[PDB]
Amino acid sequence: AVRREAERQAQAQLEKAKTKPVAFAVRTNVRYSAAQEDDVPVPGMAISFEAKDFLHVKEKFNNDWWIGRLVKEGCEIGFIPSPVKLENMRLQHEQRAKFFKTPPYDVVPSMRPVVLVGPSLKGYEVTDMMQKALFDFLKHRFEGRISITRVTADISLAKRSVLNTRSSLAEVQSEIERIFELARTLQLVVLDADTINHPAQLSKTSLAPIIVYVKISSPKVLQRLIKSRGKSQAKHLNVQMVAADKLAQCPPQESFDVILDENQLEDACEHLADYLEAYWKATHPPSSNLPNPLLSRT
Amino acid sequence: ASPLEEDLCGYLCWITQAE
Ligand SMILES: *Cc1cccc(C*)c1
Ligand SMILES: [Cl-]
Repeated sequence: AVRREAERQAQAQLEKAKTKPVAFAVRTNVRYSAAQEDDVPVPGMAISFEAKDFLHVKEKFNNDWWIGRLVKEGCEIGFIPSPVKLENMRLQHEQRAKFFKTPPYDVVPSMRPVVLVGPSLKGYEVTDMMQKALFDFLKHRFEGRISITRVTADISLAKRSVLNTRSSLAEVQSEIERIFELARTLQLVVLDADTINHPAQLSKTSLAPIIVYVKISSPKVLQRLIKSRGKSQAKHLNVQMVAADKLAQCPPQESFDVILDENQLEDACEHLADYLEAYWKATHPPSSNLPNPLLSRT
Repeated sequence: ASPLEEDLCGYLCWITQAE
């Protein structure tokens, strides 16, 4: 009875949160599988998740619960355990289970920035021209919904390990902050990141990019493409081939969000566009605005 | 053309579209 009234006030808060803006996003470091004994503000409305999942957070319900959703099509808002609640549940398990011898959430941009790597190194013609055609395509295809921005700062330095002049490190931080700001209103964000040739270069940052691997499957083809750009590029063959082989050595499922191994620009573009449309849907659930009826019933 | 020649042509065409 005190409890049915509390559930009502909780449900109502959830209702109102459907159409609020996303306050921030997290990437999870742990898994959470909801149980009845977690004492969810509305029973059955907890958001379960696996490690490495993304959540959009609307608001703080209390010290134990936030309100938000999994970034996935079909998923609607519910209650997400706060770090305090996750730690309390962890200790409940440890207490039930029982001299000299890990945050559950990282804050990430609300839209994961897209970053292109491959087919070889940036600053050489084959990779620069191939990527330029993809960026030109994105600009036209997602007009009104996208921000594409160059990043010349070395954003691989954006880890606590680092957090080089004082001025350069402040510039890296200001670029991170800019990229978070570009994503705040849920536009797609595409970075032309001069210094990033390999996904491991961003894996320790809080950017949580969408890594797009522009992959030339055959090294023989790559070599001949470099040669097509003349002796001035071909004299740099080795460094370009080594870089392409490092990409090919990565565990693909864990390293790349999208792999463009199509040999036709049209097909590579439509694959990337299909991916990004799907990501648009995941991040923009229809529930985030109510229709405003044209006609009233009476 | 062989798959490798087809790959190569597709990529060379892709590069021309960047200019
Ligand atoms: C190999 C090739 C044939 C036709 C047109 C282009 C762009 C390339
Ligand atoms: Cl807080």
